Amino acid sequence: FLPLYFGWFLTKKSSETLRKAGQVFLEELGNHKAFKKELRHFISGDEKLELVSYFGKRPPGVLHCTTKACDYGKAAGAEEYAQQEVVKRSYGKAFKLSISALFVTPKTAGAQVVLTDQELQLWPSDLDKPSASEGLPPGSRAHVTLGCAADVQPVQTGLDLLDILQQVKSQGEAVGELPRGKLYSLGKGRWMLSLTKKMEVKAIFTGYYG
Ligand SMILES: [Cl-]
Ligand SMILES: [Cl-]
Repeated sequence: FLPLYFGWFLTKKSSETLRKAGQVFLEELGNHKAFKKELRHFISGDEKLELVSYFGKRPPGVLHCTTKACDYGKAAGAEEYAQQEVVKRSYGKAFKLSISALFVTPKTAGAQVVLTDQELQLWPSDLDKPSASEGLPPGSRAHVTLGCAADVQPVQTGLDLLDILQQVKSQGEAVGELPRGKLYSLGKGRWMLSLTKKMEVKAIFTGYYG
């Protein structure tokens, strides 16, 4: 049968680099003037919110960028995906993932991945498309999950990214400057840190089993 899901799994060095950059982002963001102002939109609670604790559910080991969730063949289009020539040829193969930004929402915290044309060939085209993936180029959903809220599923991270990229589609001024780049407030608890320099992480395309 098929793996739980295919994707690019970052090396140990790469994962810790991206992970630590994610922690710094949550710490810096939670301290920023603009975020403390929009706490009412980020949280309908009830005085500083520690975002690193908020996104308490983090990936236990190495970070990864998902391509296609298969659930051992139980997912729609799973069989059709794994039997592609490029998928079979790319299995166990080395890739560099380009991180363009870090983003935060009331549900998830993650990193936007800008896939190359070679890597876009590995992105699935199953018919059941998220409606937020429309008007945007394919592979826009590509991401690395950094953290989730208690009752949130990691699948949500992609949905949040697509929802964010619909807003940007463009935009106005940045509301602040962080050491790595410009910070944008997209409203409704949504934040995007556009990196001045895009991070490059090495990863291996393969299949993960439970
Ligand atoms: Cl790690
Ligand atoms: Cl997409």
